[PDB]
Amino acid sequence: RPLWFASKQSLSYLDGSLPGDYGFDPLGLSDPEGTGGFIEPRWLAYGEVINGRFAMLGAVGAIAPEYLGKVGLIPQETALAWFQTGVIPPAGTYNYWADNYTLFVLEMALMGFAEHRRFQDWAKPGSMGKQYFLGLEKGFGGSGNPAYPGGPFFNPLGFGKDEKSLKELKLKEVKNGRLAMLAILGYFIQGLVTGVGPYQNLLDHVADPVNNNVLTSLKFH
Amino acid sequence: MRDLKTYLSVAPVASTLWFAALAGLLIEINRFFPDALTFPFF
Amino acid sequence: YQVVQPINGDPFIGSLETPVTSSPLVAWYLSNLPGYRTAVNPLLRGIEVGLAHGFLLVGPFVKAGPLRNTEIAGQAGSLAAGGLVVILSICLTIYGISSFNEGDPSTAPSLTLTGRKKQPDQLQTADGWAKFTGGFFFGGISGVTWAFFLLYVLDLPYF
Amino acid sequence: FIGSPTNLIMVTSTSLMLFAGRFGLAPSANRKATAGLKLEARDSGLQTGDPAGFTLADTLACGVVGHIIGVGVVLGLKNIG
Amino acid sequence: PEVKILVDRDPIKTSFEQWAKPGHFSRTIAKGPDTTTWIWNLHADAHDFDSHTSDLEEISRKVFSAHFGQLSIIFLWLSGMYFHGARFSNYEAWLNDPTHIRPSAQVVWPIVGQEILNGDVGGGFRGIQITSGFFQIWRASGITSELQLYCTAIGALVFAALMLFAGWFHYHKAAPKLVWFQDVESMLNHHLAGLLGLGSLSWAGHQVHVSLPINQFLNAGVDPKEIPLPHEFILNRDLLAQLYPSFAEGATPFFTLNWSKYADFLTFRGGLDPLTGGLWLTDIAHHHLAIAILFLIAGHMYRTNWGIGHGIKDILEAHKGPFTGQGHKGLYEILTTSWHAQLSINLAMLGSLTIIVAHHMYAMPPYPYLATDYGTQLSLFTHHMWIGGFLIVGAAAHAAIFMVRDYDPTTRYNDLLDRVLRHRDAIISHLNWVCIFLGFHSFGLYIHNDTMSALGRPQDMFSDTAIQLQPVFAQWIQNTHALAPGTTAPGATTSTSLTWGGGDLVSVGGKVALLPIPLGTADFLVHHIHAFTIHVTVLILLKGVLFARSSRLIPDKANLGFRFPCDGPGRGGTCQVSAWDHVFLGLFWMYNAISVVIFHFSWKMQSDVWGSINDQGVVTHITGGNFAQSSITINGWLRDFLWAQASQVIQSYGSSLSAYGLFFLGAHFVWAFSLMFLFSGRGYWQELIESIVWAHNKLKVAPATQPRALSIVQGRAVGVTHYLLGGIATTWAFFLARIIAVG
Ligand code: CLA
Ligand code: CLA
Ligand code: CLA
Ligand SMILES: CC1=C[C@H](O)CC(C)(C)[C@H]1/C=C/C(C)=C/C=C/C(C)=C/C=C/C=C(C)/C=C/C=C(C)/C=C/C1=C(C)C[C@H](O)CC1(C)C
Ligand SMILES: [Ca+2]
Repeated sequence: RPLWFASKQSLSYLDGSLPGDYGFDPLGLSDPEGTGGFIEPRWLAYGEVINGRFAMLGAVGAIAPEYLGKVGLIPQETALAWFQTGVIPPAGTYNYWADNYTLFVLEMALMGFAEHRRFQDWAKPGSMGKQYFLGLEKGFGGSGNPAYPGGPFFNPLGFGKDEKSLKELKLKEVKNGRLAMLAILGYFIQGLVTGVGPYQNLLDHVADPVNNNVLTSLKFH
Repeated sequence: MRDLKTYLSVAPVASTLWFAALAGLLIEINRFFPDALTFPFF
Repeated sequence: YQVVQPINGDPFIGSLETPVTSSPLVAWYLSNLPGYRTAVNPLLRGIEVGLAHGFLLVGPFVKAGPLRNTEIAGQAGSLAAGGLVVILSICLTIYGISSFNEGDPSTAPSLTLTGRKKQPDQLQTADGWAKFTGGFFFGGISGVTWAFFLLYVLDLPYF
Repeated sequence: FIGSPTNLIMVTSTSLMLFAGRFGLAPSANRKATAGLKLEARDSGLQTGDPAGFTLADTLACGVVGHIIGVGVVLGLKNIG
Repeated sequence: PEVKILVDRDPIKTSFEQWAKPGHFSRTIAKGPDTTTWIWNLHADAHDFDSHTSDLEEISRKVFSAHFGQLSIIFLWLSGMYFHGARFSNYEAWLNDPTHIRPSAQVVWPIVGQEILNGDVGGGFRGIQITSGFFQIWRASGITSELQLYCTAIGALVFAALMLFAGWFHYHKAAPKLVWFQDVESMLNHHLAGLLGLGSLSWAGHQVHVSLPINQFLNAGVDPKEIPLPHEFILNRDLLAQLYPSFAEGATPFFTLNWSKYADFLTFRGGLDPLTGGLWLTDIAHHHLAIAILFLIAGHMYRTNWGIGHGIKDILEAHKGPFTGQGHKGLYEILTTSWHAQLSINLAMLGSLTIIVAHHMYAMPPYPYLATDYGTQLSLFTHHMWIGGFLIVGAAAHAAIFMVRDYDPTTRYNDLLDRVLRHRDAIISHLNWVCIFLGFHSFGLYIHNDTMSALGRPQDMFSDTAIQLQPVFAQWIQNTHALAPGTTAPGATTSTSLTWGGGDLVSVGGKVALLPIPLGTADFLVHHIHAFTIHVTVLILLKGVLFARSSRLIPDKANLGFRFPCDGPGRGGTCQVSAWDHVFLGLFWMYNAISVVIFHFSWKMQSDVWGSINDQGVVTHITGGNFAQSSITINGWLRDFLWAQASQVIQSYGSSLSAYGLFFLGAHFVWAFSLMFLFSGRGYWQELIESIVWAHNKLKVAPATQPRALSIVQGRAVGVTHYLLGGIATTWAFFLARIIAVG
């Protein structure tokens, strides 16, 4: 196990029990000394995993539509950049079957039940497999570890029945999650100061590298 | 609730609510019967 | 190294030793003044003091007076200085009368700054003070007259 | 505009600054300052990779101050000639 | 050694248990009350956290969350201001025509005939003319609609909610501990670089994109509703390129270091905008940019976690010399264990800063259409002067509290503090002499002038025509400033103000924004009056601080505590021998000083600067230079200033300025009322309450909480607070009524 820009204080609380543990904490935030609200190390690990998961989702999803916007029957009205979808109205909207506000409140009602149930499981672990939920509670039990609940829903294919399987798989998961997180950050800043869209922008970069980051030095918009 | 009822009856809060009610009453009375220098009914 | 020390090294007397209070030249200067000339007859010290004070009192009285614009500015202001010096003598004589008596010794300290005996300064007696105030008044009128003689009586180029 | 105009002045300034910083010649992250005359050796705790004890705080610090001296020299020279 | 976040979980559970119990913090209070004095004590020691306990951790946690509560109150106040400007204002009408409509953002309900206060402020609007200068701020920020004001009000409302919640959170859920507070290196690093550096950089960013183009459009004469919305100026860039051509290159100048290509909107002009009567916005933006760079570098001085930086202890204990022994050794330990030391330092600095702000804002008006809004100018200057004075007095109060409660040479010894305590008598004696000399040679000149004038001898008077006392140093300095632009500040075109000189009068809408202010003999006299008053209040406060622990009068004054009535009528009488009593006087003398200062400002401005310009350039001032000849004797102040200026407020009745007349009289009343508490003692009052209590007991209507007269200290406190309220309020009414009627 290799270490990057470690700290003696940081190394103490980062010995390796967590996946992706590279001892990198130059600002010392997972210190089990000052654990209080939202600074406790378990919560920070959970947050890294969940952010990485949502970022993997959103990072293959934001680049998707404008890729097959070039290949296949997929029309061009269905082929937006990730910022023209209506997320940022002053940058482009669309007309779905709903209003983009009812869309939002329906989205957040559904996400509300899913997120609240997930939190109810983080706090008192194993509480969601107790109350009735149109059946389906026997599958929402959990596994003691919040970031890795398992069960018939969140692990139907049964990957990693031994635990070095789970070890290296968790390592791969958190590594791809970090990759997707900084990918999304690149998406954001690049779509701002270049304002093109990542897929199409990547194609312009592969034409030939004349168009370097400095070239859009000038902040077109 | 019981303690909130208690605190809402402490002297400063009891008196501010009492005087606000009294002020409202007097304000409305003079809004209906304005400019009254005497008792003109009987 | 520290500059401020307790007085004579005694840290329980209510004062200190600093540059303004106790640096070589300022001590020599203060000691060389008539008031602190202990071993000198009080009349001559009063003379020196009175002459210096009298001369001074003429300066502002004349220039800042109500007759400055008038031709008798010099005569007027000098006369005012004479009135003031005489008033100062009255303050001095009555002070000496109230605070001293002939049959009593000098209230001045007997010790010097090193702990040696020394004759108590005679200016703090009754007739020591009387001789001093007589000299002061004589010197004060003489100083006013000297300063009043210089300008006006004689052209003598000033300002 | 690279290696011809003010780019050379900005490089020589910053380059020289962190060349000093990595070696002695300047206060460190591992070198404390006595009175601007002598420098003691200390361990700031944060781990280094560089053999001479050159940490990231050090690279950023001397890079910044080299940038600022470079900015000053550039603006002054272009303001008087 | 290293710095980290260190917290404690749920130290106190939120609950309504202690609300039901009055004075839970004080053991004696908690039990209950025997007399009326208990109620007064409950309030007097509510926020004295360092006496409810002795733990520094608890004191600092309480302090942190109380600061959060105060921030929430401030945000609620701001949101109220913005909402009133959005809903009950004539801000858009004023925006259409600034120098004819009077700003007003408060209307009244027609209940008892009070709607007369809804005066004609113009613009199809009837309300109460406001002096807050908020319209000028909103115009300088680029706010053109009331939708923007509504959005601002709601944003500040949710910010107040956030602040209140954070206050609850950081005291009942996650409260930091002592080692987190006692870290001042990182705290300073963050307040210099993060709060002031990033704050001013962010504001410069705002002005570059919002205020500069929108104010350009407004000054070009465009109808406020025909102006593009600010976000357009960010979306479409050629909109900015039209007004400011060098927005075309777009930040490549910032990295080529061809910063001169930005000379368009980053100027160093100085002076005023001849159109708006305010500073050039392209100057204010450049100013905040430079300020940001300076603070961002400055917040990198102190060492926190990475070796580089400065240990404050090292800097302090490196400074010492042959006059001061081991000075500054031990101050770091003093300034990190006592909140009162920090509080008094910060209070002194904040008061100094507030008064500097008042001066600089009167001299270099920063907002458009502010200079020619005389009411706003007068009110802003006066308000900031008062705030500064009060803060400066509080500085002394808390220095004395420190000396009494937290100073300890056994465990926390500092050399300089000790030396000053050891020659306090020399200090106070020389300050005494300076006060006497200054009082004789400044006010004595006024008395001499009064008698010289009453004896029909004006030639003998200290005036501009009889005996000149010219402030040659101030005249020399301001002539040096007038000659500065081009000679010794080559990059400036106009001098930094117009009070320096050079001619160049600037007017707006037929009213005088600014012109060179002349300094004559009256200025000399009144400046020395200012020096005198400041020196005397400094004497009182410094004497209170230096003699707070002990004196030659009572040898154990610290055991009696910081605040107490006396120690009996012994040794001749020891009335008010405590440090708290010294603060009580300083407030009286601070009142005197600030009153004279604001009177000087108001008269001098109404006499030599403000007024109306005309077609030839003939300036008729509010008073035709009556300050240069009438201000040199006290009869001139009583006649030409108070009696003359006072007529406006007296005739206010029967108009919309009637409330100012009412407040004039009411403030006179409450001021006179204070004298009952300031001249009497509590013995007479206890003896009178005795017989009143008899009268009640005779009818079975006596209360159980036994009525006591106020404490000796409380009586003085009631007397000083009423006095200050009365005086400040009568001056407030006079100033406002006069400058709104004549302005
Ligand atoms: C018989 C005499 C009389 C009577 C009955 C009234 C009656 C009234 N006057 Mg009037 N007045 C009078 C004489 C009188 N006046 C005279 C002689 C004058 C001349 C000086 C005036 C000048 C005058 C003015 C200028 C105004 C009034 C106003 C009013 C009205 C409301 C006052 C008010 O709402 O306060 C203020 C109410 C509030 C500030 C609401 C706030 C509610 C509470 C305080 C909120 C506190 C909770 C808060 C959330 C706490 C913060 C905690 C936080 C941490 C969460 C009211 C009907 C006002 C008016 O007409 O409204 C437009 C008004 O502007 N009067
Ligand atoms: C860039 C970082 C930063 C910033 C911007 C601030 C800003 C502020 N601090 Mg703070 N502080 C910091 C770092 C910072 N601090 C650090 C590192 C420490 C030591 C560990 C402290 C310790 C500290 C103490 C002890 C106190 C402050 C206080 C204040 C307030 C001063 C009053 C004022 O000027 O009102 C200006 C008003 C505004 C600027 C309005 C905007 C408010 C914004 C939203 C504040 C957000 C900044 C905050 C640090 C965000 C982090 C919290 C996050 C987890 C949500 C101010 C808002 C005083 C205070 O608490 O007041 C309640 C005070 O008592 N600070
Ligand atoms: C950041 C500023 C600041 C802060 C945080 C403090 C904090 C503190 N001060 Mg303090 N002080 C300050 C500034 C400050 N002060 C200034 C500027 C002055 C000069 C006036 C003083 C002078 C001062 C004195 C003399 C004393 C304190 C004391 C105290 C401590 C207890 C205060 C208390 O609970 O009394 C309770 C608060 C009140 C009873 C409020 C009284 C109401 C005021 C007087 C009326 C104001 C009228 C209002 C503005 C308009 C009229 C409204 C009406 C018509 C409805 C406390 C730690 C006391 C102490 O013992 O320290 C340990 C102490 O005696 N301070
Ligand atoms: C480590 C550390 C420690 C030390 O001590 C210090 C430091 C250094 C500071 C640190 C840090 C670093 C970093 C860099 C971080 C970062 C992170 C991130 C980036 C995250 C993200 C993260 C991210 C995320 C979540 C994201 C997500 C996203 C998403 C979902 C998306 C979505 C979408 C889509 C699909 C499309 C559409 O159309 C739109 C939308 C709707 C938009
Ligand atoms: Ca921590």
